[PDB]
Amino acid sequence: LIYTAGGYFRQSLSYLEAYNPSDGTWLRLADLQVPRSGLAGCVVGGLLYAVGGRNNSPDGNTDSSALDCYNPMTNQWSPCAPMSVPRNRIGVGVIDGHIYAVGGSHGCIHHNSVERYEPERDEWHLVAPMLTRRIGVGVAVLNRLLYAVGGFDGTNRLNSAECYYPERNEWRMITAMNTIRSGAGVCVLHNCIYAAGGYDGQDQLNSVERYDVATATWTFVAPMKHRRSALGITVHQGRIYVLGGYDGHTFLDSVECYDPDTDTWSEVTRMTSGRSGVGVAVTMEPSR
Repeated sequence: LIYTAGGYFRQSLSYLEAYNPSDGTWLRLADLQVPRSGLAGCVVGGLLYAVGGRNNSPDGNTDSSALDCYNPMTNQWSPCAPMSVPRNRIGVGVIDGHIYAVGGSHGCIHHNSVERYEPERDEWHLVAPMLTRRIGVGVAVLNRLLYAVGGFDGTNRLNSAECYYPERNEWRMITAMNTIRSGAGVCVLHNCIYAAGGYDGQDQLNSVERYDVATATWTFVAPMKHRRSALGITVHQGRIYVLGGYDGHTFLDSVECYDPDTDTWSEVTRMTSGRSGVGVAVTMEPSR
């Protein structure tokens, strides 16, 4: 199932909902312990992690360093050790069962710091910082290398991308994207990095481009039907899914699906309510 956690819809949300592309249903599961937007989601050992974000509440507005773990067999949330700093609009990737938290903002601070979480010791450790300060950064893992793509450094929005080598603990600039994108959806489908949508400081985008390591080249593909920034993205059964986002007017509930064989996008469902800044990931059904 495609799990969506958190998000924003005039205030941060606590929703955890799970979509079934066969069933078309949305399953309502345990609420997050704290409402959060600008977070990221991932899966390690079948467990669904919610990372970073921010609590935008009618009574406060605090960035989040929290890491929380959801178990679909118990349908329950459990807190993990937090990151060194709060990271709103974070990017995350998974290498060797370790969670890399990348960039994000804390108030006025735009991080280049990166840290790594070990699920089997509940510990975080800081790694080498990025060459760039990046919030709204897309993160993807390809051949066990970490890619930070696009974002916002506090002054300019970025089309640049860089690659982290875990065992040499350093970052290396790579070829830049064709388009400046902050808050894009960045995933890995088959053997290519995908960057879809985002915001370039003027317009929300529907364009989609994919990076081939063998050519070190970004190439456009079919654009989505709806321009959207701060969208959720994931890969389910060899197809790309993008969820919600903001198009300058509305927080979208549209969910689009990209088939690479056809190079076509299609709307497959609506979320129960429009939202942006969700964390999205795929893991097994719940139980009981």
